[PDB]
Amino acid sequence: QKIRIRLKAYEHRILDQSADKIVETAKRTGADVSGPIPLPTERSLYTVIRATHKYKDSREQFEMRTHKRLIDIVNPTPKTVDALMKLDLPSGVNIEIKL
Amino acid sequence: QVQYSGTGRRKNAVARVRLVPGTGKITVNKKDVEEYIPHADLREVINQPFGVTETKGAYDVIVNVNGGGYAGQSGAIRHGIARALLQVDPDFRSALKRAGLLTRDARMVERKKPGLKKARKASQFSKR
Amino acid sequence: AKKSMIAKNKRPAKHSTQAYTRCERCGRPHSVYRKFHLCRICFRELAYKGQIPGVKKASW
Amino acid sequence: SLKKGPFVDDHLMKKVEAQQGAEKKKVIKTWSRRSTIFPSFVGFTIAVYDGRKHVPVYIQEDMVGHKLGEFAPTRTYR
Amino acid sequence: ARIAGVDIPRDKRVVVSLTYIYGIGNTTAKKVLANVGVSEDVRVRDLTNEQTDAIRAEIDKLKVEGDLRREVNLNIKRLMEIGSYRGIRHRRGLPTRGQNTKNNARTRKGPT
Amino acid sequence: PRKGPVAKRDVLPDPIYNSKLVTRLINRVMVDGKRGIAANIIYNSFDIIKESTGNDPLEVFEQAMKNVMPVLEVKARRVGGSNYQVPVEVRPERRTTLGLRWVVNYARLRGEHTMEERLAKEIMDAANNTGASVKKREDTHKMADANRAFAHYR
RNA sequence: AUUUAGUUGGGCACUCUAGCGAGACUGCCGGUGACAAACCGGAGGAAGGUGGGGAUGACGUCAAAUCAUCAUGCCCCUUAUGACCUGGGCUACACACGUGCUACAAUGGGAAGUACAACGAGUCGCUAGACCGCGAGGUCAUGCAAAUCUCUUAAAGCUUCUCUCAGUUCGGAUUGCAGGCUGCAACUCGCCUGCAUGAAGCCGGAAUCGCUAGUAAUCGCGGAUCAGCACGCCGCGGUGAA
Ligand SMILES: [Zn+2]
Repeated sequence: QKIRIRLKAYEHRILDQSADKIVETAKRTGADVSGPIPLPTERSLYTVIRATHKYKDSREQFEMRTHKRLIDIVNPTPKTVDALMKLDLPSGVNIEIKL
Repeated sequence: QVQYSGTGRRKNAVARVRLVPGTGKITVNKKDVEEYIPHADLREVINQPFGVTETKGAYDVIVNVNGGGYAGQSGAIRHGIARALLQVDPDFRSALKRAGLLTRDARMVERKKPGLKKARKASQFSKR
Repeated sequence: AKKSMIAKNKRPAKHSTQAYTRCERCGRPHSVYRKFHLCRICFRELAYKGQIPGVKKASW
Repeated sequence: SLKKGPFVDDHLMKKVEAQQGAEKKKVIKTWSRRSTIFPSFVGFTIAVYDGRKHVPVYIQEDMVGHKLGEFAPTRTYR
Repeated sequence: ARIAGVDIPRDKRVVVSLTYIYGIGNTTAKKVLANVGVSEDVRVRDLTNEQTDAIRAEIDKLKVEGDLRREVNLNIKRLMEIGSYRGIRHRRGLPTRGQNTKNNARTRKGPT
Repeated sequence: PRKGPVAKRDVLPDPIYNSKLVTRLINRVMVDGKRGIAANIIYNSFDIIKESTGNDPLEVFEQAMKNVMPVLEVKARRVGGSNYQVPVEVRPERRTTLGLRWVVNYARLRGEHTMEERLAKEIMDAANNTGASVKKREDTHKMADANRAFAHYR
């Protein structure tokens, strides 16, 4: 009800520690928070050849990995909105809230 | 009434077997036996656990298969059924382990290597 | 023959099919990732130092 | 395939125009690459430029569809 | 000899045997067989004189000629004789969009 | 290969005849992984078997094995820079594999218009000392024993 | 229960999503072996003998390759070997060699109807639906900054007819005509559609290449760079051998 937020980061340990912190602060003044729903964690690849002039027969690659979590909140209080705007850190994850 | 469970997997294809005391058929994705399973002869293929346990019927089978190719998702039907026959009676697990049909095929498509044509095929290389 | 050309590519183009892609800290015309504005190999050099977020090695 | 008509530049038009009632001039120095031919350009005498030489050629009325690029062969196979 | 131009042979059906002349691909054949109201008939050509005359007159509504070869010749005669740069390389068989050939002469001449 | 002997991969029997031999027969027809087309034309070959002089659908295949299957073959066992190839008894699985090769891999050459008359009637012919694969074995045994004297001592 | 329809009421049961965990170590038994390392079988199990792959490359060899990614010892140029712009060229062809794609047809071509994947991408980017067109496509427009909307309903597949061994309804190069799309502009020099055309080619000597099982062989799909352009590269999945 009128709030659901998203979590997107690179390291799942920072993800679920900040997710457990906000679940701890979730039903503080409110109630009925839904847990950390996982997401399929998009991934990219690249390709860089291991030389500077020749030698395409030997290569190298890397990866992007984007871990995504999800926490829903049902039937909230008004007091948690000003509480969650007092909740700002860590900085490795970026939240994505709606109403 | 009660229903009998079971699941089977092969070749990036998953199946959810739902065994019921019936008459002996199979319904897959709310269709018939050989409307969604095409012209292939894979009946006694699937009925091979029945030839070692409760020959031949009479249990109708519900299953909802998805993913993979047709033969791989057909072969995964064998193992949910054999898991169900283990669920019914303990006295067939010897008859299954003599026949197999319980070990999941862990063998699937192999990772390539960046630098070849295929997973192990090398390109032509003229000596002279 | 490139110090005039890097300053040539910082200008607004004469028309649409002239603003191609080269690297930023070097000036390579070929094989530049447009997501990163880096070439093949300066990306490789900065990838090891932990100075590009995101990127790790890839084994699977 | 140039479905919205022909294409002739407007910095091709600006050499002479008064040769419509008189006998035409001989100097038409240009680039002669982009512009095609459409029937208002019949019977002139154009120095078609091939990257090095504004090669002179005059016009017949059935040398009419293609561009000015047939008559700049930049290969020199002799 | 035979019915139109030359050599409409039997022992093949109608859409097959009509392909044998200079001017029929397959769309011309299906459209001409659609304009009369006929069929495959059957795997040997056993048409009647009404049907042969109808499909004889309908082909005459086209460019299907032995002068269609001469029509191609006057097309390429218009081509090669203006200047022509496309005639120089038309006789050397390279297309007007270019194909950049140093070993693709074995299509036409076989330089080996 | 170099170190020791390798495993040999026993197979699965049929979905109908419950035969490993007919399964192996299908697998030396199969091209590009199309198994169902080769299996279905082999069941069609058994249907042609059953109609024209229907005796037994599998004994005709066993008699096709009878009139083809070798017992002898020469093998170049030189010792000190010679050319003394020895007529040697063949391994039994290689024997059956050469039989399947001489049945199917020679049957490309009948050249008849119906696409499995080169299969069904061909293995009908091999049951009763006909088909040119029998005479392949005959000339194979005749080029065998050409060095019966000066090679059988090794 | 409903609705075309897991839609909407409901549950987290199965599946799936992915965090924390358990699980395969000669672990037990029998033979061989100096009783030792170890070798051969058996039970259990999802896999038993480093379960299957990947990343990981010592001392050193070849004055191997690189000033043309970068930095740079020394030497040379400087109203010019430096700079701006137009047009051309690296895409030529009497020839020889290397690497790939498509065929030489009956396990096939042509027509009709009929199913099942995986990876990834998306804001000036992917397009739902509708209308029209022989088509490449054209127009109005709806969802989409994402397990939701699209790319996208995959090809080999399956059932009926067909052709009847031919240089052939195999083959599909070459050439005229008509077009479509992005580009300010497809002549030199983009891709694709349609009509008309239809060549070699019936399994290739000497010689030579890759590969020990989800491999080889065949079949499609996605991405990078990119207005536009892929038989190349990188990756995934289907059928599945001796
Ligand atoms: Zn760089």
